[PDB]
Amino acid sequence: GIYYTPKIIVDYIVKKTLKNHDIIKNPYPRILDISCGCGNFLLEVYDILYDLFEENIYELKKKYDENYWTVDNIHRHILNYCIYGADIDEKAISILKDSLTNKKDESDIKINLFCCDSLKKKWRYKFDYIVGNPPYIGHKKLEKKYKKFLLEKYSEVYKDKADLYFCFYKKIIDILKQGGIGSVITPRYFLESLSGKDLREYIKSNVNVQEIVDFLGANIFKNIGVSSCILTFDKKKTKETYIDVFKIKNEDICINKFETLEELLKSSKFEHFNINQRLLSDEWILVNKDDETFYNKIQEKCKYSLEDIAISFQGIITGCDKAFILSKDDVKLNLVDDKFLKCWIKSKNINKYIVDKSEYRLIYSNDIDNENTNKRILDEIIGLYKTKLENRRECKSGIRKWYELQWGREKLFFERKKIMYPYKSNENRFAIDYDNNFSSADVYSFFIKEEYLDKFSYEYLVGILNSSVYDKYFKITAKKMSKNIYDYYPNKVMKIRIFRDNNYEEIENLSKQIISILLNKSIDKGKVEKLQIKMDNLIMDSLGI
DNA sequence: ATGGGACTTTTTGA
DNA sequence: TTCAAAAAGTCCCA
Ligand SMILES: Nc1ncnc2c1ncn2[C@@H]1O[C@H](CSCCCCNCc2cccc(-c3ccc(Cl)cc3)c2)[C@@H](O)[C@H]1O
Ligand SMILES: [K+]
Ligand SMILES: [K+]
Repeated sequence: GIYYTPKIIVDYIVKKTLKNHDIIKNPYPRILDISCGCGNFLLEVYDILYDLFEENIYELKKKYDENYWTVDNIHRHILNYCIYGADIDEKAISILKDSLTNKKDESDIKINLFCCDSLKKKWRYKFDYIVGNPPYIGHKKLEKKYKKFLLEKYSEVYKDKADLYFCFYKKIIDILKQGGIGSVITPRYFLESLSGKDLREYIKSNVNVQEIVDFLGANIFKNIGVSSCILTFDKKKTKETYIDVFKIKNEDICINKFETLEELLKSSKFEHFNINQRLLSDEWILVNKDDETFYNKIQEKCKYSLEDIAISFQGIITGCDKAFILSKDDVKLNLVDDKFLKCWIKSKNINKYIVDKSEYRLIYSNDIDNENTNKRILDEIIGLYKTKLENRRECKSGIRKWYELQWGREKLFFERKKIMYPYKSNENRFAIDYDNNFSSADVYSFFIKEEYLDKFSYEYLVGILNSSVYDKYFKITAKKMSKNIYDYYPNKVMKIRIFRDNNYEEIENLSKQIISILLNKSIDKGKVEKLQIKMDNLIMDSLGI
């Protein structure tokens, strides 16, 4: 329900928004945490504000009402005019209310804490500074009634498989004063994900993004499987609009290495570079100049993309794998006619250039005509999960029989020579499938269009796609998920661009040698690495890198 | 107990 | 009718 941001990050975000505030010019700054919780950020905002007022108390006393601006009145002034908080949890608000009160009855000091849905509250005024950590809820874990509200009221950033924190970005931007500064920590995925395209467009066209701190797959929150970034933006009048990008280099480092986050950012554990916000396309390609030069060379040289030459499709989605997937040595497969059985592989079975021998079998239950002819299969294998199967969406609507696969796709797409790759991996692993392998959605497949078979072969494609060049090339724009894991999904894999030049024959021949060695009984993996090194040199020569 | 590594389902909107 | 996206991942062990 409540997640605690590390103190080093909270202090960095508060200092990011307030360290250059001119309290003399504006002694009434409105600082808001829209998901304040117990007050991780607001309590630190109090301390920073208190030092700001006390350090200039005599200048304020001289410039303004001398009786009002006293050290004894700082506590009341902060709570009345400066600190604002909102959270849906009553108990967190009550705890934060006590913590703010205990920072110092005389007369009923009013604290601007609201217990509400920040996405529904009618905010009466805008704010100078906004900080905090919004909630993250995906499309599966969000209520259907609430999602209808979000789709209707937040359609500028929320669509399809978008996340809840997209709307908080929109709300924070909307209620930020002109010239104000916002700084939040959110998941990093919107920086590259397809769902975040509208959100990226909304941020780019409404605020100046001062800084992006990208932690990639490092674990910022303990015992939480999320990858985080810090976004700092303003609504100031500026003409340069360049972004400071801090991208981590070592994902295993501990965040408490230094007393402050800015020490870590300046260190060798991070890299810094600048991106012109006016040059951002629908995609935000945030890489240094060497990588940008590398990426642009490959883009310009290559004339084809995988989408042009290939047909992509996602694997089987049974809707209940335990009901339809069995070990190939399971005795219950004696009850199933071999015409119903398909080879079944997982992502771990995909290597470079080849697929491991399958150990599981899929019951393609869609080919079972009626319940009477194959009652034994239904009663003894599939029916053990009938209650769970009946709860699938297409079963409740009558589109699918209780024993059918939820998304059985087309058999002919799988029962052919094709290339398969895992949906999440640390490296490029594209394999030729010779054995008509089926898979779940953790493996993606594609086959070459007929009109392009004379230009590109499967052996050539796996040669370049598994090379170190294309491993680096794909990861420049790929979606970073967690420690040493990128998404390998068609929405980016099919955008990979490929080339064809005088090195085609030698590259294809080297790949065939690698494939031949990998399929032998006594595999000498040593020569495979040497052949791969030779191929990488050819590809680098081909692409002029 | 916590931190780190291998591995990855099916619900869901369109 | 039927596609493909989505980690506040999930789980195990030292
Ligand atoms: N709409 C909101 N408006 C304002 N504040 C808001 C709004 N949502 C959230 N918060 C605040 O964000 C603040 C910080 S982010 C964290 C909020 C995530 C809430 N979802 C996650 C979630 C959804 C469903 C069930 C559960 C759940 C229940 C019980 C158990 Cl054992 C385990 C899990 C959790 C928090 O203190 C929140 O009170
Ligand atoms: K005065
Ligand atoms: K992480």
